[PDB]
Amino acid sequence: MFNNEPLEQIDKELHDILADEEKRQRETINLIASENLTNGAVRECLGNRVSNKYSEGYPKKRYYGGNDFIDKIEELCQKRALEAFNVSDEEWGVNVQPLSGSAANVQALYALVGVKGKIMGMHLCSGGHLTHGFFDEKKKVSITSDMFESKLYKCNSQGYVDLDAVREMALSFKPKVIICGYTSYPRDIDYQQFRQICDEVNAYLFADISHISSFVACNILNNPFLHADVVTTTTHKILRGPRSALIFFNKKRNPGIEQKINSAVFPSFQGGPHNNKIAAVACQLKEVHSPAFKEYTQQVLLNSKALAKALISKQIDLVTNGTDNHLIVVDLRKFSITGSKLQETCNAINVSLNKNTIPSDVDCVSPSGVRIGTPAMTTRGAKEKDMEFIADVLARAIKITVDLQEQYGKKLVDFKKGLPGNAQLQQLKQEVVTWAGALPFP
Amino acid sequence: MFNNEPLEQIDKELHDILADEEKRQRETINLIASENLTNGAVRECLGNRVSNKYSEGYPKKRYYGGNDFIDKIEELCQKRALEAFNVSDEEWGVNVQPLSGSAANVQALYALVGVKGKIMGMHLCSGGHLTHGFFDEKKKVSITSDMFESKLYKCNSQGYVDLDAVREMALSFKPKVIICGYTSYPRDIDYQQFRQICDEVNAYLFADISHISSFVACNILNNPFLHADVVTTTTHKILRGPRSALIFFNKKRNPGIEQKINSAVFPSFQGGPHNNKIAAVACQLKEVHSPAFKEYTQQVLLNSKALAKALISKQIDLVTNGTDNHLIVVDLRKFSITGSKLQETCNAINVSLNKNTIPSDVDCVSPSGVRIGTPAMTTRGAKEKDMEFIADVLARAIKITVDLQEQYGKKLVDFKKGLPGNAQLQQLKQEVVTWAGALPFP
Ligand SMILES: *Cc1c(COP(=O)(O)O)cnc(C)c1O
Ligand SMILES: *Cc1c(COP(=O)(O)O)cnc(C)c1O
Repeated sequence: MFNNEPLEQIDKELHDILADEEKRQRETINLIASENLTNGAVRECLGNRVSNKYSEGYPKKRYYGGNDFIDKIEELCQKRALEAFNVSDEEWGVNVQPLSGSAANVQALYALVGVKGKIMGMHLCSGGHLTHGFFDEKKKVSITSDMFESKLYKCNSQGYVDLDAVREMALSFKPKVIICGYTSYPRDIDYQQFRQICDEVNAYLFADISHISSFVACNILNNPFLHADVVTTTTHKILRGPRSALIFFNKKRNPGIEQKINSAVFPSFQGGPHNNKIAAVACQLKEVHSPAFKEYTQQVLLNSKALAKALISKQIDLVTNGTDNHLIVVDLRKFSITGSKLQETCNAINVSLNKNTIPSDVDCVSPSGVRIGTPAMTTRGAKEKDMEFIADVLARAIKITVDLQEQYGKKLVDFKKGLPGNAQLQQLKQEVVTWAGALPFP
Repeated sequence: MFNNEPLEQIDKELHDILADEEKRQRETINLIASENLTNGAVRECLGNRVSNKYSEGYPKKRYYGGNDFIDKIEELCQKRALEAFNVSDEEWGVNVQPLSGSAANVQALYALVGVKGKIMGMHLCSGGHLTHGFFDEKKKVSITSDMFESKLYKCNSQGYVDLDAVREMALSFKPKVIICGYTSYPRDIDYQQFRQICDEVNAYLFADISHISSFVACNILNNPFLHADVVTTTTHKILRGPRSALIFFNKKRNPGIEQKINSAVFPSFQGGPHNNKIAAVACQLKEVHSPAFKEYTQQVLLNSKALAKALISKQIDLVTNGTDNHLIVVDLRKFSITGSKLQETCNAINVSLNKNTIPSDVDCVSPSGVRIGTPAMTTRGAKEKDMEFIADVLARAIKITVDLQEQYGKKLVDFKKGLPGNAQLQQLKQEVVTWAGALPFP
């Protein structure tokens, strides 16, 4: 007693929009540093019947029965998680149930400090995440500043973490948790010098490596697992998994932490795990451990290096003047345009990127930069030689943005009206669509 | 630069477990009242490439661009949502982003009351959900008792919501939110009477209709939308959608509540939405509003009535001596066995049900009942005539549990040793598998 008709039949209208979205994805140069494209296998798992099953609790300790094949899956996922990140059963545990990077952070932070607890994180405009305790002056924008009492540190004017300001603010504030690892940081992190600050004040060290997880896994960047009490990471983004998250916790450094994290996730916050998510994570953490994935991660970094260099060779400025990772923040002050306007121009040419603050920005409104990243295009098979074209496309986009701003004004509302119809944009778009359209697409 | 090989090939190990789980689901009489089986179309959406896309924010008001087709999906889903539950655009709003029923309740409650806010809900052992403010004498088990100040009401010894106890507790405690709608309540709810209690205290009325959502949509049970300020429902369970949740809010009764709910979800709690979830919710809500779905919901109620009746006809006691909905709680005291034990016996015979407390249980350990429901089996095509067999199977399961208990003792560990290699159970299991196995299976 159900309708078994395929999606095309059963809901034509939704099948059409979904087909368009796929075409868009396929025909776009995607530079969103936090996006990627999952393979077909991951998507078979996300659509598996395993999500019919309710599984509140943990393996061997479920509320309900019938959970034997489910337990093997969660078990496999924890196994594959701890090894991908080169840690041992006996030092580190992992929770694979958090539904999102934001959930994992909220849960992990609750487990460590509880309500009213004190936390330190990097400011949003400076490149920290919302769930790192973000607030405005007026109101607590993130639960992490309301459930918790949070203070925010900034980066210096060169766009580097001001470790000395981290110490100044910590000693005065005495947080129980200091969060590092960011949303928009083009340089690797000094986890050791964070480990020293926490130790100095008896704080937990929290590394959110969501943006760079693959570099940590692949031994290409610094290892927070030698210094952190807790590491969180999304499974999507550069890891190229489904939409989910992982909480790692150092048993050796804090016995009794395993209980605090496992019970914070459920029953404090979540209900039943989403087992399709867990299956898909398992499926990608296998891939993550294969040496072809290390190749891919290396290709990501090469492309990023090549992208930065090509942009510099076209006299475009980058925050910190380069990158150690997959992402580049462009400083646009030189051209008297906002990242705000450039996003609009690139949207108009099937190029995906987003506005981003730069150190000199006092507010988060009308920011002076854009963030770009190479994980998605690398997945699509672009190599170092392809970065010049992307850089070329971006420079042309910056130039057209300058031309349209002089013709239509600095007012963002007014700027947009210039975009539609523009022959330069249409030609550049078609250039993009023609190159993007035919690239490998999972 | 990715692996395109199918799941069977790319990860044989996971594929075999998943295949086993599909066979378990198929060969089980599944009476878990909160479970169902999604159709293929819902599962094409869960594995759609739409989940590649980051969509922080709401339609027309996203952080990033490239979001036109995503915006059309979220808008469709909210539209199909508001009509399914027969409410007008102009009186009711919905948020389709919450990832789980539990997140919806945490997010919805935070929007209404804020940290330290006062809430009232039904106790867990009485059938209220964890996210209704559950705590123990020792621990704040759910975030909803720690983040908020919560008080828990109970049902009377007949298993009915004790409205007089609700008013009492509400006047003494003055909450800002009173939650009703439950996890394990076999009867319909008097929302008008809750609405009156909330008015005398100026509290919000919160209806979590996750278990009975389809009865509300199809106009078979009472309509909470006539009285409630806020209604939450999972999209899974009886609604038979994917794993996700909805928050409905009454604009007409509460000005400026729309932004309170929309902002608590994001950016207070969640990050990007999971667009595959929103897609799938849209696809099922289309179904919900179709006349075939009302038929199904009617078959669910018919089946429950027949199962209740056939259980009574075999001298088995039911809490409230029947049901108005999809679920029955069996009282086992008459047989001197625990729900705990019966769950084990039914596990051993491919029958899924769960232990449940009854009013006379003061412990939530070693409870005296079991909860059963008809949504999953109705989906699989069982009709009223088939409930006899299921009642017959449960009666026989109770008897074997009786026999095994006095042969092995009343201690849980001792009891379980009797299950393996018991000829009666293997025979009964065989009968179950044979009947379940050939039933229609999405
Ligand atoms: C993207 C991100 C998150 C949140 O991930 P979601 O799954 O989108 O909630 C958390 N922390 C960091 C550093 C991130 O980059
Ligand atoms: C099952 C349930 C929930 C939570 O649903 P999840 O998706 O498992 O978080 C919330 N409220 C009620 C009444 C429920 O039955």
